[PDB]
Amino acid sequence: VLYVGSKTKEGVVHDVTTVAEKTKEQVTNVGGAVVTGVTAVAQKTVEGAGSIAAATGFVKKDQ
Amino acid sequence: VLYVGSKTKEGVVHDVTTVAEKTKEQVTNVGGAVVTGVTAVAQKTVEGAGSIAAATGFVKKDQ
Amino acid sequence: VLYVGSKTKEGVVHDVTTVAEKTKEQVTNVGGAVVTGVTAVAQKTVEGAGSIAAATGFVKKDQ
Amino acid sequence: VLYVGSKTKEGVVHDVTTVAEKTKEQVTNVGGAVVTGVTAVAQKTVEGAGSIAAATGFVKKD
Amino acid sequence: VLYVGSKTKEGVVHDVTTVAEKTKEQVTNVGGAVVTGVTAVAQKTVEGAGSIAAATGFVKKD
Amino acid sequence: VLYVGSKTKEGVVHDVTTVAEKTKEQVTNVGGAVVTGVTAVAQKTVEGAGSIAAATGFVKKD
Repeated sequence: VLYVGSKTKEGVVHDVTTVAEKTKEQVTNVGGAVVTGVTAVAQKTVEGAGSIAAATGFVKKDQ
Repeated sequence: VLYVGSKTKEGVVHDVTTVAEKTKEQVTNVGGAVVTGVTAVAQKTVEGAGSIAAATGFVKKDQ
Repeated sequence: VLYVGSKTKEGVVHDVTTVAEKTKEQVTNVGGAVVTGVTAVAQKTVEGAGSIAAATGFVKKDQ
Repeated sequence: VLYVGSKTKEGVVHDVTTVAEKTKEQVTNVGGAVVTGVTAVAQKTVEGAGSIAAATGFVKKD
Repeated sequence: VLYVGSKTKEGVVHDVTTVAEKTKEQVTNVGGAVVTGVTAVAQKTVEGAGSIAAATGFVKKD
Repeated sequence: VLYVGSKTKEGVVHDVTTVAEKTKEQVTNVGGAVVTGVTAVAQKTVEGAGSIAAATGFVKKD
């Protein structure tokens, strides 16, 4: 691997705006998962079998 | 691999705007998963068998 | 691996704005998980089998 | 009269959500009644001859 | 009259949410009644002949 | 009359949330009643002939 004057952006996240208003949120959960917020993952490598890279709102009931 | 003066953007995410308003959200969950928010994943590599790269609102009841 | 004058941004996150207002949030949880806030993960490497890189709102009831 | 393991909800009011924007008003009243806002009466019993339960913007020039 | 393991909710009011913006008002009243705001009466019993339970913006020039 | 293991809620008011912005007002009243704010009456019993339970913006020129 050789980079020579090579401006690079390997695996990034940027410029992520969010606006809400008057969001009268009622939420009720029982045993489950709820995700309502901004999430920003940025990885270069996730190696290994059985991996779970960057889940969100995940539920796992493996027997 | 040789990059020579090569402006690169391998695996990126950017410029993601979001606006809501008056969103009178009621949510009820039982055992499941709900996802209502902004999600931004950006990976360069996810290696390995059985992998789950960047799930969202996932449910897994493997026996 | 050889970098030579190569401005690099391997695995980053930036410029993530968020605005809320009057968000009369009621939340009720029983045994589960709720995520409503800003999350920003940025990794270069997550190695190893069975890994869980950057979960959010995760639920795991493995038997 | 008896309840067992029950969930009664006699005479309630809830989740009455209201939103008003720039309601630029010029209310002029003379001798009458003007009602312009939220109102949530919630009762169980009114027992009387000639009574008035839950009036709103009422005029009784009897 | 008896309750067992019950959850009664006789005569309640709740979660009455209100929002008003720039409601630039010019209220002018003469001898009458103007009601412009939130109101949440919540009763159980009113027992009287000729009574008035939960009036609002009432005018009784009887 | 008897309760056992119960959860009674006779005559309540709650979670009455209000928001008002820049409500630039010019209220002018003469002899009448102007009501412009939150109000939360919560009673259980009113027993009297000719009574008035929970008036608001009332005018009784009887």
